[PDB]
Amino acid sequence: NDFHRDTWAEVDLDAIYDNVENLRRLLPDDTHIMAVVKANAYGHGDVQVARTALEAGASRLAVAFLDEALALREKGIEAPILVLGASRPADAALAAQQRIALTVFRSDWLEEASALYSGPFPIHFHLKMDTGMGRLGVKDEEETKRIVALIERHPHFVLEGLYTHFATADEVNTDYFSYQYTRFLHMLEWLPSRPPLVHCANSAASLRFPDRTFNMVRFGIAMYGLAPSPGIKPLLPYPLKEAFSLHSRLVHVKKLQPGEKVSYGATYTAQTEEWIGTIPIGYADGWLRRLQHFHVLVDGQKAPIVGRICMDQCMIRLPGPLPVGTKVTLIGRQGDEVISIDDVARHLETINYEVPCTISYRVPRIFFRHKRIMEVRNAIGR
Amino acid sequence: NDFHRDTWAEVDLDAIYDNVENLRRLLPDDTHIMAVVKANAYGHGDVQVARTALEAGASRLAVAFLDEALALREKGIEAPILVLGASRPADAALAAQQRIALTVFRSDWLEEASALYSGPFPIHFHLKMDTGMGRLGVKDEEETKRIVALIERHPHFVLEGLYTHFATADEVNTDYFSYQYTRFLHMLEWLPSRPPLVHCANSAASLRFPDRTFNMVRFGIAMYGLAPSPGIKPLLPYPLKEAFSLHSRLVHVKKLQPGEKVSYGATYTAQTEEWIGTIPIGYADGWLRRLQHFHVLVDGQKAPIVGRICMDQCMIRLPGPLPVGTKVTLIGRQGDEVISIDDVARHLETINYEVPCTISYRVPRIFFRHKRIMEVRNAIGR
Ligand SMILES: Cc1ncc(COP(=O)(O)O)c(CN[C@H](C)C(=O)O)c1O
Ligand SMILES: Cc1ncc(COP(=O)(O)O)c(CN[C@H](C)C(=O)O)c1O
Repeated sequence: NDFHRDTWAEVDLDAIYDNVENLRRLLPDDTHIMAVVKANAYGHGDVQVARTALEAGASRLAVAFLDEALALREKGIEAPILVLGASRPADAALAAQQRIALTVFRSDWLEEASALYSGPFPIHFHLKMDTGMGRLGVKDEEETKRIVALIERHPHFVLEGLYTHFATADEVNTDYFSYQYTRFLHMLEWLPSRPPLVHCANSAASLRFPDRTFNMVRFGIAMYGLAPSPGIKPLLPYPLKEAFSLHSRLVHVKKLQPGEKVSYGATYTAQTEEWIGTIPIGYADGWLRRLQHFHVLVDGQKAPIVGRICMDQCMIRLPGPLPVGTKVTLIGRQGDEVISIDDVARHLETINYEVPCTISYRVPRIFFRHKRIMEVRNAIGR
Repeated sequence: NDFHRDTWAEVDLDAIYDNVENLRRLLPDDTHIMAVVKANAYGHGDVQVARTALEAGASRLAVAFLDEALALREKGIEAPILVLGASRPADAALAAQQRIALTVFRSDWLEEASALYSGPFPIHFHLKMDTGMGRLGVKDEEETKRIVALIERHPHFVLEGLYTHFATADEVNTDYFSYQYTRFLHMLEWLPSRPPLVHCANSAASLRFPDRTFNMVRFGIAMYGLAPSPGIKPLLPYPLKEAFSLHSRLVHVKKLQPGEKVSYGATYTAQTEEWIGTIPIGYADGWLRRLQHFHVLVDGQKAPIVGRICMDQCMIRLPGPLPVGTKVTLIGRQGDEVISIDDVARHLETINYEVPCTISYRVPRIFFRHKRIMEVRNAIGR
């Protein structure tokens, strides 16, 4: 893949490999690692991360919905994939045909799938139990037993596993977390027999209580080198390696006289003679307008974004006259300076999770592995 | 194209067609309309909108950078295309080969392209002049005259047009706008001869002062049925037809008991027995966490999002028990209720421009024309 705009993200797959391999060491040899690669691998590239994770010790993959699993299959992934979200009963055969496990939490969903699917491929289901997140999952025993029976009844339906998800595993206080964990052990008692795969832990839960993970953990945010929360940062077993960086280059440089305005609404006025540089990145690239008072790195120093951010471009105040083509780092490091995803998240008043997911399809991803450029991924490429 | 999650955006091409035809009527017959379809047509589907705009009266198209023009070419667009932003001198030949016009604002860029391009295809350039926006464009006569000469010297370099862009055309007070407009007429004098294409007006400027547009206008935001700003809303010559709407469906429905918590951080607590619905859309789809206290439309009534929004899902309080599969509208209308992009923009504290662009590649676009589904566009499809 090739691209024609000097703006690109870089994904360090060696970082991703180390983050996963280190967990593989920390976990019991009997414990599976399921790599969560939904939302294009949290904006890092679905197939590239999936392969590296499998390479580092992950044995299974997880996506948000069916479309995300089929895409991985088409790209050549043959590892098992679990759809964590909802799916249509009418798509059961497709999922069964492609060897994709489905999450189930409603007995009426199964009644539908049953009437539509007869075989010959078996469907692996994972029972979701709501223990306090309030998102998806069964809540009562009656509904739970009903589901187990329907699966039991059908020759091609198999209950491969069951799980829950924690709402506060990244909180230093573990009161709610303990309630959910206890609720889980109680509900597992509703099952006639324990499925071969029992899971509940996410990045935070598996890194904090690796002994309470059962047979499989679902590794997400931490695989990308980002802490589930600033609060638990000082409690993580090993150092995480940030894998995502974002860069651009100056395409224009000019000197403004005092009084000259910049950008929409003319909300910025040069106080004195200053050098303004224009970079080819805007909010359609995920660099939201709310980043208007943030700073970028240029020539090793912090340069403030001046004026409002445009759809495809934005201006910054430079230290002096720098040459067009000069590299600008928006996320990453230059010399001694560095800007992490956590820094961007803080200014945007959101969590790190949301930042890389928002860097759009317009921004090509360049992959590094073994300290070398592996491949380029340009969504709007040829 | 097909999709397997019950979440999709709908683009009404009839609206797009009407918004453009109405301008074609308002402008002098000698004035060209160049449809701005960068950022995948402001998130509406680049080729689908481009074809409709050309059908309605547009004669040319504009994109942000080269990659966007190439894609339109691959997808079968033959109409003239202008790249509004920066491009590499080394890509001049590729542009010339594909009949793509380029914006130029530096003489040193031309020096480079000259040395690298010899023909036989001619390159059509549009000279960008900075009149107060502070983004791109020449600022002085010396640099201007220099660019004209270089273009003149090369046999395959053609100066097809020259333009500027306004920073405050959507402001009721036209003080800065007049200065810019006046600056433009002054700088145009620097040109030995007027290029066949002089342009400066965007949506706001062309709708307010269609008599000051010259030979071509660059129609963007208004083409999608969105007002350049709320301030000029009452000054628009004709009613704009919103083309974008966003929907999903309930994938889970349950009753919470007083005291039960919902979502991350367990920030939401059921006060009484209530019905919570779960929908398959989250922040990786562009439904940013900041919309946490907003509402959606369900069964014709407003339903408040409860708890934090997740990457792929969120919860809403329901009037009562509704059947799973019930349609939810996030942007659009249901019965008497409606949610416009302007409403979402207000809650997110940004402008309408930014909202459709942020609805990600994960959300399929369903196109309507003549009141019938035209096609489906799933970015992560097969
Ligand atoms: C050079 C140029 N011409 C024409 C337009 C169309 O403007 P409008 O959508 O308001 O009609 C734009 C706006 N672009 C995006 C919005 C920007 O700079 O943020 C532009 O940059
Ligand atoms: C069911 C499920 N399992 C596992 C994970 C991985 O969590 P983490 O990234 O914290 O390790 C998630 C989180 N998803 C996204 C983040 C959400 O719900 O917003 C999940 O939904």
